[PDB]
Amino acid sequence: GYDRALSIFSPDGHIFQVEYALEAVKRGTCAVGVKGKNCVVLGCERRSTLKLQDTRITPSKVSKIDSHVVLSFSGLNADSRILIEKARVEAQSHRLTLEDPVTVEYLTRYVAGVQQRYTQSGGVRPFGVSTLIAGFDPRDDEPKLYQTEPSGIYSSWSAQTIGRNSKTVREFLEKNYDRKEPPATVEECVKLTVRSLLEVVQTGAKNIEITVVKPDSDIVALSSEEINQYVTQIEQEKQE
Amino acid sequence: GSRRYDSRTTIFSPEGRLYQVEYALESISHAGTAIGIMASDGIVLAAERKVTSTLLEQDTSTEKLYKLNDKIAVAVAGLTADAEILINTARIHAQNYLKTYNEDIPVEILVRRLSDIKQGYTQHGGLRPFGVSFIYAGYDDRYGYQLYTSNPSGNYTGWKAISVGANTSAAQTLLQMDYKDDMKVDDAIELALKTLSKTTDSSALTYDRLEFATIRKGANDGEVYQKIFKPQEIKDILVKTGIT
Amino acid sequence: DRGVSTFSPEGRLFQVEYSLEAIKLGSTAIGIATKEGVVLGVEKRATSPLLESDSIEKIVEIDRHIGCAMSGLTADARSMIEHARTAAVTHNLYYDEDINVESLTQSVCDLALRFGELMSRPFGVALLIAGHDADDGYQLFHAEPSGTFYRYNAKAIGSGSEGAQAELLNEWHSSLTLKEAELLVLKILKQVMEEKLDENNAQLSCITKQDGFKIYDNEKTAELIKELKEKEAAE
Amino acid sequence: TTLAFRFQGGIIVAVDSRATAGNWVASQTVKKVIEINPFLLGTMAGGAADCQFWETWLGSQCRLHELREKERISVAAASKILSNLVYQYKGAGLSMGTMICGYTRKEGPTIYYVDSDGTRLKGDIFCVGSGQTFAYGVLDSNYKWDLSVEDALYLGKRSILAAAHRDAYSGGSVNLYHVTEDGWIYHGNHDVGELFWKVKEEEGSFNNVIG
Amino acid sequence: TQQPIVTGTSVISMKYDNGVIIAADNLGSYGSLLRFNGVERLIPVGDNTVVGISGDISDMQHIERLLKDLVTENAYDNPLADAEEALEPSYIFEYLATVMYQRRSKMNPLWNAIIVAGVQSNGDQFLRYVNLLGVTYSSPTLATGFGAHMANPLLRKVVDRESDIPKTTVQVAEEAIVNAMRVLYYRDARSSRNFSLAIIDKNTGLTFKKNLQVENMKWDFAKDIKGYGTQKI
Amino acid sequence: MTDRYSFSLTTFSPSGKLGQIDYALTAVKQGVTSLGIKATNGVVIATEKKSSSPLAMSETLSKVSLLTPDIGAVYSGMGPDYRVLVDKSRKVAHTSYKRIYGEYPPTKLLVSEVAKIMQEATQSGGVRPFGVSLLIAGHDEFNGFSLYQVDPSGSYFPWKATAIGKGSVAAKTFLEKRWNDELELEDAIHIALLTLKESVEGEFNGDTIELAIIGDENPDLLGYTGIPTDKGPRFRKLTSQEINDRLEAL
Amino acid sequence: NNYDGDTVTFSPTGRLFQVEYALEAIKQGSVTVGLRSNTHAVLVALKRNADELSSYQKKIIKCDEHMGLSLAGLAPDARVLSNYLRQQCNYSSLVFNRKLAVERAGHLLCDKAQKNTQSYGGRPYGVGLLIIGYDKSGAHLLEFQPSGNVTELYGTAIGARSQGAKTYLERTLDTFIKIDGNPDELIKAGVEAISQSLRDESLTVDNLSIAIVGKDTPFTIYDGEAVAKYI
Amino acid sequence: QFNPYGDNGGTILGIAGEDFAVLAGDTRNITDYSINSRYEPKVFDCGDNIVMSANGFAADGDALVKRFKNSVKWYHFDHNDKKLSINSAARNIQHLLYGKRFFPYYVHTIIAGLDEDGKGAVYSFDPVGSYEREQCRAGGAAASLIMPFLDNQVNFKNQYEPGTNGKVKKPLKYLSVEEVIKLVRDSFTSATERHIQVGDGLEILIVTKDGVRKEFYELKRD
Repeated sequence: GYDRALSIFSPDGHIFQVEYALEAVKRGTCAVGVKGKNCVVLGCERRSTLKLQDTRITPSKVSKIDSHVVLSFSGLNADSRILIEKARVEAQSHRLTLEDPVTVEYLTRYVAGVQQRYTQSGGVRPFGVSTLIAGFDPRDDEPKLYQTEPSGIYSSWSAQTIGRNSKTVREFLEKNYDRKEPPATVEECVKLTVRSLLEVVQTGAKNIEITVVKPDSDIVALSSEEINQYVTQIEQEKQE
Repeated sequence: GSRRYDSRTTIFSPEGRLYQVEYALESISHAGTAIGIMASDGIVLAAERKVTSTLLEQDTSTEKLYKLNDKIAVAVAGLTADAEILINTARIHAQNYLKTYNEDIPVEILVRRLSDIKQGYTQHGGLRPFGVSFIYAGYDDRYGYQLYTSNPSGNYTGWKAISVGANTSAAQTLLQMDYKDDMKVDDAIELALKTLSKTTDSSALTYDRLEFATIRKGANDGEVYQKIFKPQEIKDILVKTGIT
Repeated sequence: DRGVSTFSPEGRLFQVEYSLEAIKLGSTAIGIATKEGVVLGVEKRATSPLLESDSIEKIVEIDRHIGCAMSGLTADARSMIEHARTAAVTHNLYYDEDINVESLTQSVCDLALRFGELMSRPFGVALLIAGHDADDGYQLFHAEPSGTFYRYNAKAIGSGSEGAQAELLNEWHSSLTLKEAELLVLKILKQVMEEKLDENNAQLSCITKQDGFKIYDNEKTAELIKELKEKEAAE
Repeated sequence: TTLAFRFQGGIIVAVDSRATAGNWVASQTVKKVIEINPFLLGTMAGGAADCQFWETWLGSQCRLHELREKERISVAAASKILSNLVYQYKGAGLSMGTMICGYTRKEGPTIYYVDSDGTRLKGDIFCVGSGQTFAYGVLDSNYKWDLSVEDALYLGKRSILAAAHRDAYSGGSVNLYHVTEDGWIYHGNHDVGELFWKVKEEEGSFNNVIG
Repeated sequence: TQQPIVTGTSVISMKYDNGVIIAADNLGSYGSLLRFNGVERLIPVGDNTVVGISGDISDMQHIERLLKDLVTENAYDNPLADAEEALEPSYIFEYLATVMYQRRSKMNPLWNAIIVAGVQSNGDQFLRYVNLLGVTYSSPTLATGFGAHMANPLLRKVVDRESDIPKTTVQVAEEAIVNAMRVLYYRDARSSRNFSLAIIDKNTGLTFKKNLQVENMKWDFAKDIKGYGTQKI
Repeated sequence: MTDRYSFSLTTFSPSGKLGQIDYALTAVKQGVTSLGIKATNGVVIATEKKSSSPLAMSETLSKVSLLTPDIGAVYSGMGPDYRVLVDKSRKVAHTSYKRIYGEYPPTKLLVSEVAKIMQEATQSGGVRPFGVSLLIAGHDEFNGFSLYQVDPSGSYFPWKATAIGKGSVAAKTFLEKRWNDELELEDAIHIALLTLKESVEGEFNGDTIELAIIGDENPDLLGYTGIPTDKGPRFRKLTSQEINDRLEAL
Repeated sequence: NNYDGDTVTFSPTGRLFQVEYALEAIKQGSVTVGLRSNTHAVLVALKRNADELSSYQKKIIKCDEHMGLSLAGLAPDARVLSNYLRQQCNYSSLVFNRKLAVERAGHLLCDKAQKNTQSYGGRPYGVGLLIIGYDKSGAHLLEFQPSGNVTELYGTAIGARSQGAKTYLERTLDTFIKIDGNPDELIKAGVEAISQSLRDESLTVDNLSIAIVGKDTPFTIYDGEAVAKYI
Repeated sequence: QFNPYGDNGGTILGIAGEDFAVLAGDTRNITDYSINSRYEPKVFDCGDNIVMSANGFAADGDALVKRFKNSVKWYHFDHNDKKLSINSAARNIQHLLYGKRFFPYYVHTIIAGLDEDGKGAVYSFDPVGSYEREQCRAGGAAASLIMPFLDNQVNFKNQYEPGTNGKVKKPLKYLSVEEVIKLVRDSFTSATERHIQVGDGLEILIVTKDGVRKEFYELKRD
């Protein structure tokens, strides 16, 4: 088999293939994760240079891993499918052996482990993908939001963004998100997520996707009209 | 040793692009234009043959349009030899699904698997990627009529109308201009040909330089027919729309 | 390019030397060994204030009698920890006893040089392995990606290592109490850390014969930080 | 003879200590309860080696789960690790009758029967071994959910004693355990030789033996 | 798993004060006691060790080649191959013992009983037995097959215990072995009159007697025996 | 030791060219001219026998090869690469078709299998593409007569008539003028000999020209009688004498 | 220059540079001495520390009851080769009930090192070993180099400034060779030998490491207070 | 069909005192009704004050002892010459035996030594590695003859205090090494009389903190 070490160390102690993988993520469409008091919301950018798209059938940016956990991403779309498949298989494998669905932390740790393995295996390049993994542990009402990246490091976030112009929307969240008092309701949390994307997106038409995850496997994707009402409300309040 | 002669086909550029994928897409951009248009009551596939010779056997020739099963066809843009490898794989995957579930494979499932094979060649194995872009035209009982494209990266997306190969920039602007959602198949046929007629690098668009196919519900009561147009049938539809 | 297992003209392995550079970029980790126990402390170093710091696990349990602190590409440590835990539990299964801290360290270091053209590159992470056994008592080891390990009375690894190690040289004596060692780790961490040290951006742990390996709560570490400041102001 | 039953006060686990090779009594001081962890117990019936080796290995697998998840393994998960292992070896000739008993906050007191054919069962009462029928006769007759801890302990002890007497391949001594929210508690080793005569005198039972 | 076709019968051996003696008849026995003469079953390995093999002849010839192969291998890059680093009986036995046990554990045994007779470098007598099961044991007298049943009882009269070995001379031991070989000829249907005898002596080295024959047999009394009880003529 | 070359030797250049395929086609261009013409009642394939030495026996080297009783192949480019492709082509006609369906494959499907082998040499580890273009002439019951070209890329196209190698550009122009849809087999052979005379410089006779046809069934070449359905091979290689007869009335 | 990329490439003068670079790792390594009489063979090693808070890197590894080595260079490679020697010593015992000859130990290390100098992808060993043993032909001292060259010697030294100790042993040859049935005096000669390779630093209690094997002496390592006698 | 197992007879006996332990075995090796050897030891010093015997099929017994002796050697190499405690040795032997669960060693294994508190220890194993610490254990051919005697004379089973109406048991106590060797010698002379596979010689290995001592005693040779 093809054995070549593609991810190796440089004199300055960097692994360029892992760092070039992060550049692929920076090129990816923006993805944001905001967790409230009793919910987590995943916002995702869709570039508007593609008209005549069939939004019915086009792969959605937010993927259910199980009935209670969701995965969004920024970077190479083709690469994301391999992580989502492996994660979905591990979710059903965990239920089969432990007789309990995965914790959000466990599913994160697994995906991060796969991403890490591809940074020191022969013949393979790292995943050009960072993920936001959100949901609720079984029989638990505490919201969970984790981030992974090509190197294989993962960590928990009150709120976080990845992809193109993520530094701009991270700036917004860092001053607009209060640790002591997070978004109390679903409406408040969705609004703050939409607001944070409106700093970067362009137009609030068919460019913003919102997915609301609640305790006990309660995940619903918002339609155009539903999201459009939040865009209309924010722009009228802005003009002051 | 052998390390000296390795092109390393599966590595990132400092900008975080896949060299071989980008160069494969450059290859495909020189290939004959393929257009897919999805209507409310069917799908059109239209493709331009690469600079035809007068002594080429036109009637018993297959370059662009291939049948995957009774409900799904693809238009090819790139290396024909590479496409045939992937097509035979897709034809087998479709029959494996039918054998397992006793149901025709949903369009997206076939597309995802073929796209996942392409992805593999970009992440491991040290081989060159497949120099091929596909337009998938299909029908299933879940989403009805569907258009998809895949490219050497292994990324795939859904479309109401799309072009691959040469002059896609020009072709996509013309489709975006004249396409509407309540469109009929007969209208979509006219759009596909008019688009090729304006984007073509040839002096004039003729029957002998075209491959054409429709997926309609034209057969009796809730069943899908795949019509791969004969030379004489292309000649007729080209006169009827008033291009010749 | 060039081979992965290539020697330099000086007689060092290029890829091992380059990995040591990755470990210098890593967040600081300090270990101090005493006759009352071994203390392990780390700089958490959150990249952003929105990141929940309690989710940064750079101090890890291997068995009840062996702890572990890491510095460098911390993702690389996951499989090293997995192997160490498996080695510790497997040895207990085969011999019905606790495994020696040195033997556990030697097991982890046997992975280090299992790379070439096995895994594609050396590990980009250094480990401080702290533990107790009946034979050699309270021990602190430094496991490098070179496959070499040294025993230490005290040791610092990461960005602030060369500064911290010079401070440990003067401060460490053979009669240190556990309470004294805790304050000393916190003192030297606050010196070499960029941001100001508190209970959220720094973490303490210890391993004692009696209670085994324990990661300190933020409430407990907060009191030791408050105790440290008062004692430095007192003279 | 091994039994485990659920009641108001938690789980009672009682086992004999006899090991036989044909009609030869090999030992009377065998530990048929593996202690796994402070809230987990395993009973052993069938092949002595199969049970001892695969339940000592189950304790190792349970320890690894707690190191990787920073949480004690559930009785359900621990039982399934053992049942999935024996199923791999199915048809190779492993012989095992085992009960995994423990308390966790999320499950409460739980008993799982696991055997070498791959059967995994959750239940309130189980009796496993050659003397299971003798144990069942006593347990089922006097079993109440609202039994006192003192009465439940005695019933388990009494049920093993009944089996030790009538079954040729059960005997030696009785080992008693009690499992609650605070963990499992050892209630000592009772030699059947001394126990039988005490029980006969105090209870007024065992009238079939030359008093 | 196999079945032996052509086999060799008993190998007999004993220790004396200054060495060991080993003997074996030269016959190959077939299926229903069919005979075949011309089979040497004494393998001299070096000049301090003789290996006596019984059981399947084909497996014996394989072991013979292994021992020839072993001597060649020991000489490789060995300046002291004919001195301090020469093959010892204990080395040769342990090799054979290892092979026999790993062959039985693979369920493809070498269908043989082997006795390794020799003198060690320090002059200690070496006598040990290994068989197709990899079972090993040592004794002042060792014999295989019929020899175990008939030769051992005769040899144990000369050397019943370890303390008898210093009192036993080579003249006495050789007589005992030669007498035992005649008894086996009388009573074993798979034995032959022709046999080979090897003496390994620390002082005189290894003596190898070949083409030996059973002599001073008693048959004269057969003329007096008539019928199976009541017959007088 | 071992084959450490498990990586592609053919890769995309920044311009999107596959260098090794382009260079393989250059090797084909240097190759001796071969051509194929399809008639209504048969197909003709022809090539020059460029003899390395006059001491060499040009009969022993066969540029026109039988693949099945009803399919023949000629090439332009590297002879050795052709010889091993003929071997692989004959075998794959059996392993992947005849041993399954109990009949010889149709022209288009055997061509498809040859194309596949050549595509693999374009993408597999540690190999260069095949330095040949094949013209494959064949007959099958349901498709009738057909002529296919196969390129180093693995691409194949059906032709009414074509030429490959040294003088292909000039040869193709000549065929365009002469070819019609009403050509009989004898007419196509005549045109083939006219077309090939242009590209040949030295001696032009039955000993320097190699020519085969896919035409009527040949009972005399079957080697047995008694099975009415077996009527014999459609592939026939013309003799030195049979070519010289058609060069007199030229 | 162009011919040092891997171990599978000869230079135009017929040199293997990757092997010569591996040899360089040994010169950087801390000094170790080996010497023998007819009755005993001794290893003396100067152990190296990272700093005053660190332990001293162990240089001497036991292989069997009658054989062991000292290392100079990559310690992990010494662990790989010493583990291989342990297995070969162990194979000889289990299969042939035979203590492995020190000469055969040399031949096996040579052949293992050689394969790593002729194959692409692999690298040469980056350590030098001094093997001492007592077998059926008496006391033995071997010098291993990762080129594969093994050499039987009365005495030698490897590591930084080893030339000093090697010169001393060359002069002392006639004296220390006849130290028969006197372990302490043969060690003293080994400690006086390694002393010729010291600069600024002197031999301390936790710095010096001694090992000995002989006629009625199993391979035993002396460290800490046990080597205080010889300072 | 080839049968890979055989019975080499013999019988072994382990007894644990307060500050000592003994492992005894007869020196007779047999096959069917023949004597192979009158002196073939099967009780071995394994180092680290552990004595071992694997009685039954001699080939499997030799193989297991060889593998355990090797396990002790590699424990020293891998764990800085650490002493292998008797409890650790016992767990190791379980894994050696269970390793061949589906092609077992046909031996009954007994090891003896001192525990980590310096008190006499005996461990006994089945062929597939189930093990238990015991004060007293006999193994092999004549186990059934020796074991009930040891129950009576070592553990004082079925003995009551004279006059107490069989209410007060005879109190348990540690026996001296001298008293234990008497019970061993009488156990084996008794077994020699009534078991054809037992006789020729008795070899006792005694384990104290001072090390491993041997005693040999003749048995009847019939």
